[PDB]
Amino acid sequence: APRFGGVMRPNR
Amino acid sequence: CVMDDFRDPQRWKECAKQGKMPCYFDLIEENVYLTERMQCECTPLSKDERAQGEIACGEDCLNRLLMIECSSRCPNGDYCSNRRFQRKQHADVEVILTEKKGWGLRAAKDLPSNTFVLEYCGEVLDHKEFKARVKEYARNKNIHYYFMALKNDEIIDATQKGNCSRFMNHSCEPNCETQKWTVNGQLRVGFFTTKLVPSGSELTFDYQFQRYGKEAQKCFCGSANCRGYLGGENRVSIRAAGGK
Ligand SMILES: Nc1ncnc2c1ncn2[C@@H]1O[C@H](CSCC[C@H](N)C(=O)O)[C@@H](O)[C@H]1O
Ligand SMILES: [Zn+2]
Ligand SMILES: [Zn+2]
Ligand SMILES: [Zn+2]
Repeated sequence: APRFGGVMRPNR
Repeated sequence: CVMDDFRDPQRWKECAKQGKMPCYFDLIEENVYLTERMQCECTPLSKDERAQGEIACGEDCLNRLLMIECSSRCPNGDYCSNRRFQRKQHADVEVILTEKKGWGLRAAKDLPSNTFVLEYCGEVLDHKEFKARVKEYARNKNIHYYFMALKNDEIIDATQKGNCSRFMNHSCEPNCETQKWTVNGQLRVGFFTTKLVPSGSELTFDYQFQRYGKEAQKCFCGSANCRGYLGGENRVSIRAAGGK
């Protein structure tokens, strides 16, 4: 499984 | 090695070898898709109103209110102040080296509140391409991640291609926010200041990072309300991170 990683989510 | 060297790939590559500029990526002026998928009602300003300093398609523009940019067919034509993404009306910014976050971005002049900074450009991916890249970046042992959710089945990846918005670091107490804009019936993400940002201040946004990784990266924003880690407390699955 990836040691690191993620996704940024647009929010206000 | 100035900001202008980003437009000069031969000089930028040299600056990167000497550690004076960040590593090379491809500079793109708009989003690239790996797998491909109206006018406002403002009264046109007269020549005299334009001369007097009147804004065209400003605060009362129907398109702007709905986060829609105007096209070349706008009743205000050339004067339209609501085509910032298209006209690359980016704020004056600088790429800086931070102490422990890698490279970053800072205001090169004072920026008022709700000022367009830059568009978050990159390669738009579907769920299958996103999963391919998740494995690629994990296999490469990449430290930095550049995935920005656009819409449920669209991820903007600025790892290989993008612009200097790929240098905006996270903050638990930010001075920018993302806004999703409709430009030519296509959605785009841009960074906008949320407050007055003095010259020389680092430009930051709240990632609302969905960490799929086994391990969390520590947050070095230095806010009195810092969450300690990029992603917060929870680890989500890859499908959830990818918007499924
Ligand atoms: N507040 C923060 N604390 C620690 N690392 C941060 C951070 N904000 C951003 N980063 C780092 O920057 C990555 C997002 S990409 C932002 C540009 C990056 N610093 C670069 O040098 O190219 C993250 O995956 C993380 O490694
Ligand atoms: Zn208008
Ligand atoms: Zn307009
Ligand atoms: Zn923090």
